[PDB]
Amino acid sequence: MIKQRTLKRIVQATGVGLHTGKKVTLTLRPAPANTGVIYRRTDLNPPVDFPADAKSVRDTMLCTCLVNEHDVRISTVEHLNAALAGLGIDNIVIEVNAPEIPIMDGSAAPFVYLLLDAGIDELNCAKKFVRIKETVRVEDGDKWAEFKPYNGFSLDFTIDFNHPAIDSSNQRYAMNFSADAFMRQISRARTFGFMRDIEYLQSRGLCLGGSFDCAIVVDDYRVLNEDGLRFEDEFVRHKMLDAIGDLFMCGHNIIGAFTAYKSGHALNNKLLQAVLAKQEAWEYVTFQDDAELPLAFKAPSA
Ligand SMILES: C[C@@H](O)[C@](C)(NC(=O)c1ccc(C#CC#Cc2ccc(N)cc2)cc1)C(=O)N=O
Ligand SMILES: [Zn+2]
Repeated sequence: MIKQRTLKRIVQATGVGLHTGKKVTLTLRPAPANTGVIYRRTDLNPPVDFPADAKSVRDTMLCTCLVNEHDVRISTVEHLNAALAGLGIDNIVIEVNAPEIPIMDGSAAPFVYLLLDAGIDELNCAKKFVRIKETVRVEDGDKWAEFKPYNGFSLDFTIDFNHPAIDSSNQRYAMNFSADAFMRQISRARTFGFMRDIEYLQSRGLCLGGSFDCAIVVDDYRVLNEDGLRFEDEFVRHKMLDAIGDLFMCGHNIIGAFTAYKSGHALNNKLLQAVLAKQEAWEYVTFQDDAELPLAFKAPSA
């Protein structure tokens, strides 16, 4: 059978919150079958749990947040969420003693190492996949996102950037998903922002953890980070990272073809909810014999 996975052991890391600028301790814990991904704030007393759910998502000015029934929040979950998808973790408890997940270097890579430290435990319960059956499309003016039937998981992302530091040949990225491909091509791609906007946010006591160490920062003309970019098309690779984290909010790997033009957190989530709400458009599937498992969702080599 192709089994659900959780962590072998509890692991922990610290880092700075993007918003508060304060030290945040992150703890990742194993969890039983079918419980899914649960974000938990332990700064509040009692602790507050936020099950990863497409309906709970809110796209804030910076990054994304989950909310509960009373509009308490936990922010900056999507990069870590992308690593969960990348490594094929299905059940996990993620705790922070703060209102946000630490920003780290702005990519998913530090979470990759952290998850590898924790190990993998297979649970005796079938892993459920969401298989696309109808074509579903959502749009926001010029922008659109869609899913299409496909015996795999592919992503085709076009960003439209008329910034001098983003050349024409670097506005589109396409990949067939796999754990290895995510770790190698995507996980290290950093978030990015505009210096004047960051400056402004900080003059109002926001984005206090922002630094060159946690983001690519550009002014009107160029990248300001002294080491420059990790990839020539780092910007769009990061948007792909963000899309993987957005889609994994439903807690399941999706078998289908993802395509988006100028999409982002709001639209990708809008697609995720549109797909799920349209009952005929999708179905759960499991794999009794491993050999049925499409290559995209094979266990990571590492
Ligand atoms: C890319 C987007 O989709 C989005 C939301 N961008 C961000 O979340 C984001 C995160 C952080 C920053 C920043 C910063 C900074 C700084 C700074 C640098 C030097 C000094 N001296 C002071 C401050 C910007 C954006 C994103 O990553 N979404 O997943
Ligand atoms: Zn991001």
